[PDB]
Parts: sequence; structure tokens; C-alpha cells
Amino acid sequence: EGKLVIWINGDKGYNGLAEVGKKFEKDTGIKVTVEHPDKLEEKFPQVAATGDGPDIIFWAHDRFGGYAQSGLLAEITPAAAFQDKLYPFTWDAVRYNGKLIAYPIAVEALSLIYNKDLLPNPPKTWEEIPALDKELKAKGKSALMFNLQEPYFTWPLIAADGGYAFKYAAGKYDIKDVGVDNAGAKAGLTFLVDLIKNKHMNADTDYSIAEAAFNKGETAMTINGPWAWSNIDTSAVNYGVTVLPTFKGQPSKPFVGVLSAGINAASPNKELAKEFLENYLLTDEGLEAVNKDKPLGAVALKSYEEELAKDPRIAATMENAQKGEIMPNIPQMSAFWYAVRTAVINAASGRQTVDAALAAAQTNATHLM
Amino acid sequence: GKLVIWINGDKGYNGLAEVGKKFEKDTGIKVTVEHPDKLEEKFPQVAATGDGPDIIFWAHDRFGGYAQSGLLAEITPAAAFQDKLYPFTWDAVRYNGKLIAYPIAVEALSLIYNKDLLPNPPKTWEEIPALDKELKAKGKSALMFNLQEPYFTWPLIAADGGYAFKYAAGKYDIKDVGVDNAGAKAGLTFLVDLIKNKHMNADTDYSIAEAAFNKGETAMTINGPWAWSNIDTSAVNYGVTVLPTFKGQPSKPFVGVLSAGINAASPNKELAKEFLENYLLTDEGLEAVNKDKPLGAVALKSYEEELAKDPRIAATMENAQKGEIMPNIPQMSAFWYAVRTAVINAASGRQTVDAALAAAQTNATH
Repeated sequence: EGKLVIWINGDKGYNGLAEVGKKFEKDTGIKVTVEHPDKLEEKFPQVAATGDGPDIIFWAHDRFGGYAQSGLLAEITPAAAFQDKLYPFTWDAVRYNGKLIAYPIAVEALSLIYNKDLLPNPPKTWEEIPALDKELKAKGKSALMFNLQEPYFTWPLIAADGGYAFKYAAGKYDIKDVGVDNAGAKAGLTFLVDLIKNKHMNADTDYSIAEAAFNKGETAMTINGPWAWSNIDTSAVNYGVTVLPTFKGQPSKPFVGVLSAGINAASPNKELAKEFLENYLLTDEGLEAVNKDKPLGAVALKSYEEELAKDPRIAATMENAQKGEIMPNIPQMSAFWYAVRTAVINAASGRQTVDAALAAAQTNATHLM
Repeated sequence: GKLVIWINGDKGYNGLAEVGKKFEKDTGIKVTVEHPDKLEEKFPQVAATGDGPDIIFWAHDRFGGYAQSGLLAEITPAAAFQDKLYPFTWDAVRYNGKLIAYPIAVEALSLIYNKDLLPNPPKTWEEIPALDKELKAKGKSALMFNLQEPYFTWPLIAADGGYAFKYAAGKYDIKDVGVDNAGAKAGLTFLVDLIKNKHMNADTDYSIAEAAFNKGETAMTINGPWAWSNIDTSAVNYGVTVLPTFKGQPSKPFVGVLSAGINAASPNKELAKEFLENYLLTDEGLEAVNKDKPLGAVALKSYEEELAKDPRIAATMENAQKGEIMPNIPQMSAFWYAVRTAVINAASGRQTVDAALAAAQTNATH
């Protein structure tokens, strides 16, 4: 019953795509049918939900937003290693309401096309076109002709100095929507409290107790960060560092801290700062110099991370970071931490149930704003 | 000219100074690396009188507060530079849709395990109770970590859908159309002026422009990869390049990304993913399609690097990176229709620039 029906426009290389289909079939036994029906982008929303639509549709990204609005497309979830194989801006094109809803294939935009016999070296600027046209008109030619009837062609110029269709409103933390009190949080906290109730952990275990027990070889596992590594290195323990365990088949989501270099808005040296950071520091040699002095852990620069991640501990830090959440960069985090500290302690000890501790934390977090 | 850099005393500040010294050797500009106590508290105190360091190093989360006070300069790296760092690290230094710092390093909790006690650690939290029973029979325990601090316990709590504050995704704002602002008027006025001064004709359309270029009557045109084959058939030896700037800013062509979507109702979603990821989005897969009918520039970096040996493709990609992604919402239909009318009417004598854009603003909205 497994098969793939693929829709692509008749002006694309659908025979080429079929050849890829045939390779798939040869490897998997699964038959791939490539079709190019007329009006396929109109037909798709008509048939897709009924159980007679294609499995895969190829079209320009802009139409997929409308499809996504109707819930016609499956959220895709490629691994980080796969996402990194495509240009970031192409993933931006297939994002809707913060979800990836397609795979990017190809990229098209307008360019400046010029006659090399008439103009061996074309102009850099729009402003130089009037004079260039005067010069060419003296030989009975013109500088520039393009389609003025269709805004697609004239928009690039119009947009240049601040024209736009729709303002993209940036993503934002919503401080009135706290998630300490939902089903997911209750499940995780209940598992934790149950580990305590069942005597697999003690409620009063803290940083030092855990560190000592691990470094003295009394416990098989601990949860900690790169700051703890050197203390373990000096111990007798042969340790590894790995991805955190899943809970209900989902990754554990540690908060991620990103050591960042900000440029003072009042600095008269902003161009120097940019030059230093981009071209001296954020290079393999620059990060190496810093790392050698005191380890950075995992780094944001791909080329150097690929070198550092030969150490599995660094690889694991990065893997956990990619599965985690970026620490929110807002003042209200203080209220969250305080409320949550209390909730876990009270649940861990039996002073409150899980539901009442999280309920109280939800109300405290919001009220402390 | 100089650079004073602040970084915490627990970081590799001597290493950073060595980088500073290399900068000085090349530029003649001295870099001073300092690690004052409480530097993250000091910065908003002295930056806000305007006498602080030029560069400050700290964890990204503190920079949100700084950015709220306008203490940090918006950074604008080129596309080629942004691509050198992991996307998610740029997300960490974004505030109100602006990049406010450069990401350096990445820190997170991991599972640390004793290889002599446990050569292969558990993949699941659920398997820990049984593992602990087994280890307790030898006088050991499975797992000990800091239960007092939510930083350490949150990973588990978050796993099944706990979160601090809902991040509401970025979104096109349909009540905010920008066809009628100073920038749009500037661009359109320059265009109308090209017409008024007889450097272009109001009536020029796709076919007229294509014919004139392909017959060697005009030095330049603006067009996409779809037009190339018709030029190839002409006598004209052509090049393809980056669009001209206007007021020293890039022309921003709309970018179309040919995309493959998976039907939400499909019972074959895992097959689709396998086909797309591991057969199609590879060099050999894209080559098969490309050989049949050219794709132009491609999203797959490894194959784009091969295709971009053709300067025309390189130029398409360069323009695409400087352009704007075509908004993926239905309301674009209203924008195009309104704007089509505005440009035609301004280009002709039929309306002024201001009145044509004003009418288009009102037509787009609704």
C-alpha cells in the first residue's frame, strides 16, 4: 500500500524527477509516480484533504502559506545536520507560524543582464544610469529597458529605500502565557517526584552532594555543564558526556546560554569592532587562541565547532543545546525561576502535591509581573 | 581609534588579548582587554553616560535588557558571514527583530556518566528506576544531580511540553503595508523621472524589453533565469550580475523558492521525508532534475557550490540573498493588484506619484 504520488508543474524537469523516483523504487520497492496536471496548485487544496491528493507537491513557497493556513501541509522536522545542508534564508521561505512546512529546492530572483559588447563593465548604481544612457544614445543605443508594466520587475528599486509589502513582525516572548502549569510540566515533575518517592533519588540532593558522589564513583550518572568537567578530570573517574535522556520519547530540553559580543551603541569605534569580531575573533585562529586560554565549550562558528566536536563531550554539549531552548532574554525570567524553585522543592518534599505546586507557581510567576 | 573590550574574569581574556595584539599588528589600532568585577552591572551604568567599553562579552540573555535601553548597536553582517555561524545562535542575539550581538560560544547541560560503572548510559528517563535497582545491588546509585535549582530539573520538566514563556512566532502584519511611505515614493519618483527624462518609455513591457535587448538595441535589461535561453538563441554576448543600488542600498528583488510540501493527510509521510531528504536533496538527485530542465540556483549548499561556477547562477544567488523572500500569505494578491495600478498610472501622466501610492495603500488594506 506504500507509494509516492508527486505533483510538479509541467515546466519543471519532471522526467528528471521520475529518474530519482526510479532510483528510490529500485532501493525500497516503493513505486514513485510523478504527475504534472494542469492547474495543480488550484487542484491541491481541492483534493488534498479528501484522501485522493498527492503525497508531495512542488510549487513556489509563497503559495504554501495559504495551504498552511488551512492545515493542508505536514510539519516537517529534519534533523539539525540536515537543516545545515541548505541555506538558512531558504528555510525562512518555508516557515509558517514558526513551523517548517516544506523542503526548499531552488532559488530564483531577478538579476541585471547586460550586453558585454555594448557595455563591458555594467553600472554599480541606479544613479549612474541617466548619464550612461546619454553616452549610449550618441551611438543610437539605450542604457536600460525592462518590463515597467509588472510591479514584480519595478519593486526591487521601489523597495531599496524602504518600500515593503507587509511588515514582518518579529517573534516575541509572550509574558502572559506561562507554561509551568500544563500537562507536560506536570508529567515531568511527577516523574521526578516519583523518583524521590521510590527512593531512586533523595529530595535534599544539591550541587555539592551530587558532584562529590559522582567524582567519588558512588553514582553512575550526573547532570551537569562544561564548568564541571575539570573537577571530574582530576578524579579517578573515567567519564563520558552524552545527550540527555528522553522523557515520553521527547528530548530533555536544557536552557542554552550563548556567550555573545555586543557593541556599545555610544562607541565611536563600531566599524573597528565589527572588523575585529567578524574577521579576527570569529575565525578558527581567533577562537583557538581564546579556547586554549580557557575552554569555550562548543562554539557558534561552524568551521571551528567541527574541529572542537572531535571531542565527544563538546559534540554532546552542542547536541543538547540544539534540542534545548535558548534562555529567554527578558527580565521576567527572574519571576519564573523564583516561582519554579519553590514549586519543585515543595513537590520534591511532599509539602504540596504536583498539581498544587505548579498551580501556585503559575499564579506567582504571572503576579510577580 | 581604539578598542576597549570587557569580558568576565572566568573567560579566556589572555587568549582574547592575543587576538587583540594581532589586530593591532595589522591595523595600528590598540585593543585593550579588561575584566572588571561586576562588569554586567557596570555596563548599563557607564554605557548610559556614554563612557563604557566598545565591546562587551556576556551571556546573550542579559543583552535583552541592554537592547531594551538602546545600549547596543544593531549589527548587520553580510549573508556570507551570517552563514558561518549556526542559525540558532543568531536567534539568541535577536531582539525586536534586530541582531544586537555576535554569538561566540554555546553552553548547555549534558548527561555525564561513569564508563566503568555504566559503559552505555540510558537513552530514556523511564529506564532509570530499573537501572538504579540493579546498581543498588552493588551499593551504587544510577543518578544524582542538583534537585534544589530549577535550572537542573527544568530539562526533564520541559521535555513533554513545559515552557517558561511562549515564544509567539514571527508573522507578516497585514495591517502594516508600506507602499505609501517615503522610501516607496523615492524609488517610484526616480522611476517616473527616468520616464519624464526620456531614458525609459512608460509603455515598455516584457516583450518590448526582451526584443530590444536580444536585438542588441539596449545595453541592459532586468530579468530572471527563465529569460536566459532566449538570449542564448540571440547574437548577444551577455552577462548576468548584481542589481544596481539606489541611494547606496541594494535593489531588493523578491525571492521565489521552489519548494516540496508533504500532504498532511498522506499515509506516506515517512516515505516522502526519506525520498526528499536522502534521494532528491543530494547532488545526484538535484543533478538528475537539473539535467532535464535547469533549476537555476539551488537551496542545497553542496550542489549550489558546483552550479555557481556559472557566474549567472552566482549572480542569481547574490541577488536572492540581498532580496526579500516573497511573503507567503494570501494578501499578496491585493498588494500586487493595487501596486500594478499605481506604477502604471504614475509611469503615465494619469496620476501623480503621491496620489497613485495613496490610492494603492487604501486598496491594499481591506
